[PDB]
Amino acid sequence: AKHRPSVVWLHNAECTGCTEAAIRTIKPYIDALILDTISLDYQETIMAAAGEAAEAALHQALEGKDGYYLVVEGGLPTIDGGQWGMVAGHPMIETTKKAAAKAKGIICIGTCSAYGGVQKAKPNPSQAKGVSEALGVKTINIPGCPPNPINFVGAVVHVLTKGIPDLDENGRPKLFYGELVHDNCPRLPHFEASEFAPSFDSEEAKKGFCLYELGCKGPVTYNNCPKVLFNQVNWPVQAGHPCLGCSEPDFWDTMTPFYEQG
Amino acid sequence: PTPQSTFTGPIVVDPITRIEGHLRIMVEVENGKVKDAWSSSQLFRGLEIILKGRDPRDAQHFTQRACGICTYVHALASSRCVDDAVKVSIPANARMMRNLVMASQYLHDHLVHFYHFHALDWVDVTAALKADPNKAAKLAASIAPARPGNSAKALKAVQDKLKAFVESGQLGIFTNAYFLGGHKAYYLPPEVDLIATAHYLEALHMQVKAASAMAILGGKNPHTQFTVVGGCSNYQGLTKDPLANYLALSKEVCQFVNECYIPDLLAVAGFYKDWGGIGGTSNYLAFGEFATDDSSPEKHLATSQFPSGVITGRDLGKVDNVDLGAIYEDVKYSWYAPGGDGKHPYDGVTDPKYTKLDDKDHYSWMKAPRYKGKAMEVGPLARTFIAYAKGQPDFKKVVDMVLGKLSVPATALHSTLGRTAARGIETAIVCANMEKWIKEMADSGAKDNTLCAKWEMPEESKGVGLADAPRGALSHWIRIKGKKIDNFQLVVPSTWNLGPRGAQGDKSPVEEALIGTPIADPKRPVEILRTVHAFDPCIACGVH
Ligand code: SF4
Ligand code: SF4
Ligand code: FCO
Ligand code: F3S
Ligand SMILES: [Mg+2]
Ligand code: NI
Repeated sequence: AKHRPSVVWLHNAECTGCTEAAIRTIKPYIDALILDTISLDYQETIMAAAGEAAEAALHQALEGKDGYYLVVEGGLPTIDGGQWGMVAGHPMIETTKKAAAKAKGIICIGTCSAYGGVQKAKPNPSQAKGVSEALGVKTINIPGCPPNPINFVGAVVHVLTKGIPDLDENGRPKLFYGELVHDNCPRLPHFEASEFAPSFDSEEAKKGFCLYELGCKGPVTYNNCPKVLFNQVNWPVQAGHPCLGCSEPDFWDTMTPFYEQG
Repeated sequence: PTPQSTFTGPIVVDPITRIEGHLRIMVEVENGKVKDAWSSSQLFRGLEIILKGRDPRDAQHFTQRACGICTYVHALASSRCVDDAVKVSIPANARMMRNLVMASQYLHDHLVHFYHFHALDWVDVTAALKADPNKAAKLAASIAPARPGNSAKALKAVQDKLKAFVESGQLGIFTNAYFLGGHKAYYLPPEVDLIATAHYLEALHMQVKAASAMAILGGKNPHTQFTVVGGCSNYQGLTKDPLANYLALSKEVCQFVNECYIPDLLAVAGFYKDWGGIGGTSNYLAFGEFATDDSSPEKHLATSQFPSGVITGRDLGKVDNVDLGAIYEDVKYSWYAPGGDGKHPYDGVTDPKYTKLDDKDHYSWMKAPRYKGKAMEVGPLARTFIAYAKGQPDFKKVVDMVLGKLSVPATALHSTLGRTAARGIETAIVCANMEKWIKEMADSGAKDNTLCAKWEMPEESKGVGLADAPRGALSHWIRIKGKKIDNFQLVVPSTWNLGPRGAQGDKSPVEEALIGTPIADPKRPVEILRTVHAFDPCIACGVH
């Protein structure tokens, strides 16, 4: 028996869409990943244990002699001593703090953990923060709402076997986030020729004209969506819908209104 | 005889695992039976607050992030909501496409729930390692359709992989499992454990395919991106090659449903027949789904192929029409400000106010939705009772089939066993309808590819969007003022099922269902999980 690296996965202020994204991996599939590559030692969505049993699985993982890597999904609600987001009677901020302290590395899966995400959007009633900000620690950011499993699993494999990947100014691996959505968009020749859909009902839309006038944020968003696709079949612009900018920090406020450019 | 201890005292389970989100369950137990219960949601985000003052067109993209498990459904409810507010009727192709994406969501969501969320409450994975792979193959060849995945060779390979994993000492997601070392509440023969475990792993591959199918129409999964005000954006989704690949993927997923999910479900239900007397509630609500006329909320309610309705006091003889004006939410026992009780969602108020953990006066981030004073169970069991009661042909045939196979009366469906069976029943029915629904849209889209209607933003207006999501009756409600969001309220299936007590102090469905739960082992209270998991909890949904 070859020992497999321990992974602890925490869920904070999140919609579980990042967990769902992750399990869409096909290189390898999730079963192979967790049976052959890593030891996924805590994961509320799929783990067998509950309550005190689950809390004890976490503690055992955190005290493991070989150490562990930390995955964090979701932002940290900080209002009222972190009490608006709790697990096992403890503020999310407290548990994430304790787990980060000894982690070999921290991967933030999704725009929520990376940057604060949907709950952080104005007026931010829960005082939600991204992990790096709330804890004061360096994170490897895998953003998108949710990120492609290709990006998350690729980063995880890379960190286990090669080291910390080259990151851009926002903490994102250049391997996946180095290029604009816009630069790999098949509608680009339409954009260049100023061939735009004015509405979704228009003949221009039916003809697959560029979606810039309908609010597309591809020109200001770093992600690999048109190059790798999602689910082996599609991406939003191919489905005739503008990019929302969902891999950019605070996109909820910087990219809105979604159907405009102002 | 259902195992049960003599335990008297409190039991808290936090976290409730294998659900979406953050749930604490507290119960009082006497003589090994639950005598009181509290359902305590542990996270608040405040999407309704965030939406205030924003572009109504933006709502769907925020609200979709209520949940990534029931991804899509909130984007659809918001789109329906805003369509209704601007008074636009969507083109026929858009209704069809939006409904197929919902169908694809049901298939993905239910399959993952049964295997990856629920099964570990009933299946002892480590006992699968005690099985003879050959006896197990023999058993599978007699309780299920013939298939290579069920061969002695395939089952031995599963067992070998599990054996190597367990003997490694790193149990991963099975660390501290309630079934480790055996458990009195786990009844299945080792052979059934092995069959179910093999399918659990196959299901991990099959859900990828279910999501690919969904993404052909939805642009991606999780979090679709094809709906717009006035219809849909995905012209390519009406064309021949993608629809043929959509059909093929759906057929593979439905073969797995028919070959694995339903037979596993029925085998489990067969061994846990006592759970047909545990965890029942009395009132059921559905807004219906899969409508032939989605021009208005009233039309949706009327023409949903999975029908809408209201059953009270378990009376299948009296299905009432849905009164959308009778819906309101209480906050008495919730972490919100004083004076917010009895609000219709158009007048909804979200003023968060936390107190302390396990304050019996305020113990959940969920509001308490009520219908004329009454709590309402929503979801597959609600849809099943309503469709059955109305004599919906597919539901009548499948329900009676299940009742015939299990040898139980229809009254045994008001239970945790019933709740679990119902989820499988509607999955088979969605599967039986896919080819007809795809043909309808292919045929229609090929004659004319109109997918989005023209519309204008009104200065002041209101609208409601209804959907029956996988977990049940979902509604989004908007007040528009100055062309902006003045109020946007979500009332979500899990809010109905798992919220706290209403203003009368009356327990919610889940809290009521928990009363009388037997606890064989207070150290490892799997019976609480069984009932809670049966409702398919989604806490990010219920609280938003
Ligand atoms: S990044 Fe998006 S998909 Fe991921 S947890 Fe946050 S809201 Fe959900
Ligand atoms: S649709 Fe968006 S990403 Fe594509 S060319 Fe136009 S603006 Fe760029
Ligand atoms: N299904 C689902 Fe999610 C919940 N509860 C929604 O809507
Ligand atoms: S919305 Fe997000 S998933 Fe890709 S196309 Fe735009 S970055
Ligand atoms: Mg609400
Ligand atoms: Ni949900």
